[PDB]
Amino acid sequence: QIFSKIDRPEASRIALLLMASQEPQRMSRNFVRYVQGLKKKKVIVIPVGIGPHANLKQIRLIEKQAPENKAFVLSSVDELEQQRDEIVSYLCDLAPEA
Amino acid sequence: MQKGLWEQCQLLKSTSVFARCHPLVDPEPFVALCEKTLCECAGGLECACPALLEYARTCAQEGMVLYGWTDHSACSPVCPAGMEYRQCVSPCARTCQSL
Repeated sequence: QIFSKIDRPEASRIALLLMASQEPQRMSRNFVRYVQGLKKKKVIVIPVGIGPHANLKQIRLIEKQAPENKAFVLSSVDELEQQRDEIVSYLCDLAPEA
Repeated sequence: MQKGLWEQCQLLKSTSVFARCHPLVDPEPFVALCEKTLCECAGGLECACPALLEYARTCAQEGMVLYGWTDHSACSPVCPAGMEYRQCVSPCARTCQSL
């Protein structure tokens, strides 16, 4: 629904999967399919796991798909204030100029 | 050693409020101490409380006050009659006959 049509094929496409919770196993069955489909569209996904309850397994599964899908894992939400600078630096490194 | 009591020591690692402090204070030594005091325990879940309290105080020393650790856990640090335990009490508490 978001990237249904790539109307800016020259622009980089990135998603922050900021995540802090598990999900029941029955709902995780098509996870790899969707992340691989996003890769085929070259939609980058940067997982940002926060807290002890973050689904680290899904994070590593995302990381396995592509090197640019590198993960951030945070102790708590307040660590976002510390990680923000390098997060934006990485995002703009992943994007081309005009 | 008892699994149900051991969960209480694992609170140091699993709970979000304590997870704030991991960048500053490694919980593993406190978890081991908590496990062996549970082995020494002669009561209920409260036997894990000294380790949690000391971990919270160490974190407060390092800079992070864990405002909510007393609510998530089953612990309740002892206070004199009528007074509530609270993190980050100002030392200049207001007595009536005070300027």
